[PDB]
Amino acid sequence: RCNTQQPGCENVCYDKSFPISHVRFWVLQIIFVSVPTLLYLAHVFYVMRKE
Amino acid sequence: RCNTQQPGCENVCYDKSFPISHVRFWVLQIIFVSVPTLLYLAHVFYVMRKE
Ligand SMILES: CC(C)CCC[C@@H](C)[C@H]1CC[C@H]2[C@@H]3CC=C4C[C@@H](OC(=O)CCC(=O)O)CC[C@]4(C)[C@H]3CC[C@]12C
Ligand SMILES: CC(C)CCC[C@@H](C)[C@H]1CC[C@H]2[C@@H]3CC=C4C[C@@H](OC(=O)CCC(=O)O)CC[C@]4(C)[C@H]3CC[C@]12C
Ligand SMILES: CCCCCCCCCCCCCC
Ligand SMILES: CCCCCCCCCCCCCC
Repeated sequence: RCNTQQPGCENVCYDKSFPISHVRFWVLQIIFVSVPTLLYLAHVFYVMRKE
Repeated sequence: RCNTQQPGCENVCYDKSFPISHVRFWVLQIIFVSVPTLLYLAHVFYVMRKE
């Protein structure tokens, strides 16, 4: 909430204050941190099949 | 009118903008300008009665 009667001020002020939410930032962080292990697991699986 | 949700801001802002209204200022001005002639008329009336 904001103290004003001007329509649209709340939207822009919220956007400026929070360009991106913390939760989604952390979701992206964990996904990026986790993907390399998945890649390594897939590579090891295929290598084991070939061997 | 003012653009805000704060209660009491309109009262103080109006008071600051207009410490005194123009109409009442002009009423005071004309009364002050006119009183001396009334005083002179009364003085002349009493002097004429005495004479
Ligand atoms: C926690 C770990 C120790 C066990 C749980 C994960 C594994 C079971 C993962 C590691 C790599 C995965 C594989 C990596 C890639 C593929 C993608 C996908 O490949 C396809 O068939 C693509 C579809 C197509 O061929 O058109 C099917 C699942 C599979 C075999 C995955 C099956 C599950 C695997 C073996
Ligand atoms: C525009 C001009 C030319 C004419 C119109 C005004 C006059 C009629 C004025 C000028 C001075 C005035 C006088 C000035 C003072 C007094 C106050 C007052 O005096 C009292 O009797 C006070 C009461 C008391 O004695 O206890 C009565 C009206 C009177 C005589 C006024 C009556 C009307 C007068 C004569
Ligand atoms: C979004 C991707 C970021 C870069 C990830 C780098 C992963 C490196 C390990 C890949 C191992 C698989 C080799 C075949
Ligand atoms: C509020 C009063 C302001 C001063 C007025 C001055 C008037 C002068 C004339 C008086 C004449 C009567 C003499 C008896």
